[PDB]
Amino acid sequence: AANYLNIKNLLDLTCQTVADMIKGKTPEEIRTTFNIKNDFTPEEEEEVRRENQWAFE
Amino acid sequence: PEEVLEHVFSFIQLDKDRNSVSLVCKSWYEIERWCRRKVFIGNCYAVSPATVIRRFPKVRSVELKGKPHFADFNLVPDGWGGYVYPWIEAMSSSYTWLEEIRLKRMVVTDDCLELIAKSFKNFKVLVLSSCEGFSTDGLAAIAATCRNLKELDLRESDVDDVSGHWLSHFPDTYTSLVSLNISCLASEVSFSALERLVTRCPNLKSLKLNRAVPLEKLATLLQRAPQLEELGTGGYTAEVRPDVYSGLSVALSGCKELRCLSGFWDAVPAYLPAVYSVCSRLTTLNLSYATVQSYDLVKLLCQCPKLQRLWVLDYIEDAGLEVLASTCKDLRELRVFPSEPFVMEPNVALTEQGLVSVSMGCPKLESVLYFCRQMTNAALITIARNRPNMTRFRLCIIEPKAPDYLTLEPLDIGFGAIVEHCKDLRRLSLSGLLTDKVFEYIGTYAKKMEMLSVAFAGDSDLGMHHVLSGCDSLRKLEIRDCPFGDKALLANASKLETMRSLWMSSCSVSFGACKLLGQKMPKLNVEVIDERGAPDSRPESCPVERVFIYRTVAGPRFDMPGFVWNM
Ligand SMILES: O=P(O)(O)O[C@H]1[C@H](OP(=O)(O)O)[C@@H](OP(=O)(O)O)[C@H](OP(=O)(O)O)[C@@H](OP(=O)(O)O)[C@H]1OP(=O)(O)O
Ligand SMILES: CC(C)(C)OC(=O)NCCCCCC[C@H](C(=O)O)c1c[nH]c2ccccc12
Repeated sequence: AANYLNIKNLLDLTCQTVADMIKGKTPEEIRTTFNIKNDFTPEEEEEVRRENQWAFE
Repeated sequence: PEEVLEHVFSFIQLDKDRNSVSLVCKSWYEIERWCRRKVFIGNCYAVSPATVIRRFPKVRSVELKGKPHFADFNLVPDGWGGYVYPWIEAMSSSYTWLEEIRLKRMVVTDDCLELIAKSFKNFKVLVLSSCEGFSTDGLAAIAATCRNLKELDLRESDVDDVSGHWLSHFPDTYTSLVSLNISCLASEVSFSALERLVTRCPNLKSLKLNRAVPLEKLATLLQRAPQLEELGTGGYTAEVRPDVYSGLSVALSGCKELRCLSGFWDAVPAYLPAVYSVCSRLTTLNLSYATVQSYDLVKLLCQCPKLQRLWVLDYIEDAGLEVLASTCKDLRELRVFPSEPFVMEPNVALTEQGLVSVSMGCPKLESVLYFCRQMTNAALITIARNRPNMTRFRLCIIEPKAPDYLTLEPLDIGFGAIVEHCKDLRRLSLSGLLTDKVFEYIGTYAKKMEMLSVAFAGDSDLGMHHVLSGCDSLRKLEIRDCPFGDKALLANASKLETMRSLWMSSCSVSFGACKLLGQKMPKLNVEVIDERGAPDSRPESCPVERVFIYRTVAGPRFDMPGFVWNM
């Protein structure tokens, strides 16, 4: 489901369950099951993880 | 997708998951920082205001903790740190839309509270959990200015008691109060203001009172607040009279939505049974300050079949708990506090048979905190055999280095059983006579453990070494007066980076080893908190008083006082 036309309740229906795809999955598990391609030089993809786990978790 | 993602992300609210999505693509990192509502900062010194304000610029809610836990044991002297001001001041002009600030063990001051008040128009939630350094003047300012305050929660703080006047500054146009927890205030608020306040607050849902609010007046506030979900009483003593008992009783049955009860200071047994219409819908009960003997607690607990949480003094007793065991099949968390600890003298008959009972009896017991004076590996073995689902277990035996009193053996197989059988044990706090052998159990078995607290245990660094070596999930490790030092500590140096903090006080970690570690480990701050004067004024090999290590992306801190050294 896309939409154009704005059926606000149903956005809520898909989003809540796509979101449900994601919760409790690594950035890989997501990126795999989804086919986003990792666009992080592993220097940035590692400064970011250190911030995440050291400061926000 | 795209603005869809914005909508998909709103469904995700765990920090872990938010962090996870931030790491899935540069685009996701970006949509995410933009639409993140809350930040959790477990350690105020692990990152800096500006770094936070600059990732995450649309933040509505901020949670921050300062001092390590053993600050409750008076093991971190005054001035150490924890100042919250830099955060308030940073967010003060970036965080226009800011709604909640929850702080744990921080220094917070009247100009902090002023600034919060003056700068956050939509401000709603203030929880100051074991903070210090403000006064009722600061509270005044918040009352006078925050026109949408929904929660003012002061659990467990040292307030400067300037006076109860502060509560009257809430204007008459103020109605939005949802939660008010003033149990730590000694200052006596004005009963008229307060009553007038409860009445114009239709959404007041949790009200927790100070001692100075005498039992006689309880009834009146309750008839004004019949929607309360939780209540904490005030003083709970009085001349025994039936007008009084009766007004209480009626007032209480008036609140059909109460689930939580506490307070009960100086409680008079005569006046507890009023709480009984309430009893049977009741999920949390806290009788910590009620010094009321066993039979009395047991009359009260008999009619709480729905009870999920119970904190109680130890005045309940073994018989007490044998009752709880048959009675509250739904009990989840049990905390027995000690009734008089500096006396070595069983004044109550609370032993380990209690804990053992409870644990056969409540299939959902998963969290325990328990002070007895005596223990056995037969008890722990049984406790562990019965509660494989246990997730938090703190035990605290009053005599230190006390051994199993039947075998004289120390408690290692004891706690071995716990760690081996509660495969989710996520927090563990130890005591009794204990040798390096327990740590071997811990490091082999405690694989989900995240928090471990230890005092007067262990034989050599071998102990600490199985712990940093074995415990995959370790986040907080904190230790006092054990024979643990340089070796385990440098042997496992990089574990310290997968952990949030390590705290060691009266151990034998030499100043030499502290120094080395700081240099091996630019990114940890290794802090020597020691009050005898500079450490280099003593030979490298002398144990520091305390050292506290923790990872940070901010590098070393700016507000150390004089008795703290960074490395
Ligand atoms: O998640 P943390 O950063 O480790 O915070 C923990 C945690 O609090 P929260 O899970 O609510 O965030 C504990 O909760 P449990 O272990 O009980 O599940 C809480 O324990 P209490 O139940 O006593 O509140 C404990 O408090 P404390 O350490 O004072 O015992 C506190 O530890 P922090 O001091 O690190 O926040
Ligand atoms: C010591 C003074 C200054 C009285 O501070 C307090 O009043 N403190 C309230 C006591 C809180 C009880 C926490 C139990 C604490 C715990 O982590 O649960 C604990 C149990 N066994 C231990 C062994 C070693 C280290 C810690 C523990």
